[PDB]
Amino acid sequence: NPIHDRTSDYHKYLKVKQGDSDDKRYIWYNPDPKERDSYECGEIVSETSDSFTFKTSDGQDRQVKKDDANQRNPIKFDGVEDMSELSYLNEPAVFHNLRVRYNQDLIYTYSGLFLVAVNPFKRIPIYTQEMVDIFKGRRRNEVAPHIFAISDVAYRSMLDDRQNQSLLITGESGAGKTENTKKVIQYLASVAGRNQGVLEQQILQANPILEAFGNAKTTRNNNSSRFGKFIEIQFNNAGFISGASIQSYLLEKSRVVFQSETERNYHIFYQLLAGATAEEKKALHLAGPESFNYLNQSGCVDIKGVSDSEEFKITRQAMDIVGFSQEEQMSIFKIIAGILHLGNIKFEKGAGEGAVLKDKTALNAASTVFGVNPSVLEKALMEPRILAGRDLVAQHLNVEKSSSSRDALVKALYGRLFLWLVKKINNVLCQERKAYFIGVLDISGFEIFKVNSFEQLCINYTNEKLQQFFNHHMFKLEQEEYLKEIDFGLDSQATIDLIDGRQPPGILALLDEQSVFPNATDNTLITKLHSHFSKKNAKYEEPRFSKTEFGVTHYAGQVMYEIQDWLEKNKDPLQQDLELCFKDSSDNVVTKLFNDPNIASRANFITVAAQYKEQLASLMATLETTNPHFVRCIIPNNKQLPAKLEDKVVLDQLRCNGVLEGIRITRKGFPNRIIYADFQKATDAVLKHLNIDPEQFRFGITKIFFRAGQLARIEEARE
Ligand SMILES: Nc1ncnc2c1ncn2[C@@H]1O[C@H](COP(=O)(O)OP(=O)(O)O)[C@@H](O)[C@H]1O
Ligand SMILES: [Mg+2]
Repeated sequence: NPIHDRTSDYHKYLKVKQGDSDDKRYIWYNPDPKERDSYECGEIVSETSDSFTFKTSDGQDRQVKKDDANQRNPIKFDGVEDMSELSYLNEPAVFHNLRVRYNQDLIYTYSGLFLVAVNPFKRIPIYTQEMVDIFKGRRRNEVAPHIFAISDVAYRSMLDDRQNQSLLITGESGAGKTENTKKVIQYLASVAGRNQGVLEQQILQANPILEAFGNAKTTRNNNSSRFGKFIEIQFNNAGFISGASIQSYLLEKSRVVFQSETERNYHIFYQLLAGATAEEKKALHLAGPESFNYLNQSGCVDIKGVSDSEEFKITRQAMDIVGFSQEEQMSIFKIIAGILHLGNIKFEKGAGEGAVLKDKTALNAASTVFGVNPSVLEKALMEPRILAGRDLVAQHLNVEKSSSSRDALVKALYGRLFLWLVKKINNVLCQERKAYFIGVLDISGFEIFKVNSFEQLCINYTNEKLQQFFNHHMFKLEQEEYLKEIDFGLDSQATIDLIDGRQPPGILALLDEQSVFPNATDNTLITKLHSHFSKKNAKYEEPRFSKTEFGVTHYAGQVMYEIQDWLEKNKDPLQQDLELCFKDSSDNVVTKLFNDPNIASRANFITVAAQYKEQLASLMATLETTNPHFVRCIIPNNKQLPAKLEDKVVLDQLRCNGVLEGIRITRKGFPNRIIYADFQKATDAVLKHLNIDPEQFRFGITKIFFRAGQLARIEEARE
């Protein structure tokens, strides 16, 4: 028994070591108030009903107020598995426990409802079959923190409550959302699939494929997910996997035509370029990424510790497993290839405010591979017909404009293709006969970058709703766990409203209004916003100086956004003639992408914001029907290094994500101040022996709710 077997890897890697043997007061102080996050521990030389006085590291005293005191929990608490047990809940205290664990390579910790996960940035052998095996049917409290644990508890709850389940895994980029997501899947595939089982493999083989097309190297992660996802794992009434469905969100289509220095475009481009046969290449009029605009710009065409070649095998291999037809494949690759050619096209001004395509090279390559007609692509690109009254005139675009349309084309295609891959995969995996499901959400948390644009507002709106769901969930519990004699998600409402309100109209509604609109510009747009909200809506901020930015007070703080391009982004335009050109494609796949309203169109067309709000609401509607579980993935630093947990990087995250918030209530909100077993009837004996004060202690029903007080003096007592 590994749980019992202290030699087991289980014990080693998942537990704080058991050294079986069977008067002071510290604080976390900051030797630099300018460094709110760089504490030190100091001893309290004494108190005063009003304050505390300790001893700096230097051993040269200072003195704060009790009510300002970041008291250090007793050392015995150092490494506890759930922050719900700490006496002292305060930032540094919290950090300190995470740290102590992280230092022992214990990346998982609970904080009440939350599973906190700190990326280790190195391999930790804990996702082995043996490891799976150990987690089966065990309660959270019976085994070490782990993503398998949460996964198991959701699976049991599902079988026991006959209720759908959900797992919400969020956090910043490179924090390990995706890692944890796969493990959830893996564990589920193991504990509930076929042993002595094809659907499972298929279900598994779907992630590699989506990753090839939707992930990429960024400066924060070598395999960034450039789309959000919701994985519905489907079970029959017996508790075995019947199927699966994937919902994707906000693919970063722009990355196809532009990548920052050092980053890469999507994986697949490289894999394709480096994995194709000497024969498909030329067949594909292919060449090296060096020779490709969309791949020659960032200075990076490689990922260290990565073989595009080998990875291409997989993708392919996976394609076969799921079921893509060889031709479907080729076609899928033709698109990629196609896309590459288009990036190669070069518009020059050949006479006067008009682009000319002097070199028909790249054009031919694109077309040929797209199975479209060189002549109309061209005309669709450089001279699209534009409706101007009754009039449908062909319009000659300059060079700039011509390129952007070309880019718009590249993006729809990429975007469209992804859309298709997802459906096609669903076709193969999906079951609406399902009894139940366990859904896993893998998407970024709040995002505050150097520059925040329309995409960040969306992500942050979602986060705003996810956090209110958490808060509400959390009050339900309390409320219900009180069948006897403070709604928290009400607090997220104003922000939510500012963004999505209808009347008065919020940011999105104003944006939509402007997108139809005649006098349509980024400047009219930003003016309307301040006009409606500056000094008028408490969650809004008009900048002292920028004329192109605005601030929203989000849950996790203010985020300044920039409006450049919102109108275009909201409309996501694509020249219809261009729609026309492709509509008539030789390719069977290309045709779908342009002929299938379900693919080639948004839902009388709605805008991007409108589509986003909707898919957000649908998502939430779904969640509301589940028993949710919460996973907060934490990045330990910004260097992609193990062993380096920087205070500041960490505390920021615990404030944004709501572990910290969620916690502080965990002071008042003292359920988990239930030491059913403690140092029941003599459990007042003790209180009566040490004669502690009534109303710091609490008698539940054999259960409990003790005091985050004497409790933290009530342990290193000599008796
Ligand atoms: N449990 C884990 N063990 C090892 N590496 C991990 C773990 N979680 C994340 N990582 C590391 O971080 C990198 C990025 O993590 P990832 O799951 O992709 O984050 P996210 O999806 O949150 O952007 C991984 O590819 C890996 O190197
Ligand atoms: Mg990811």
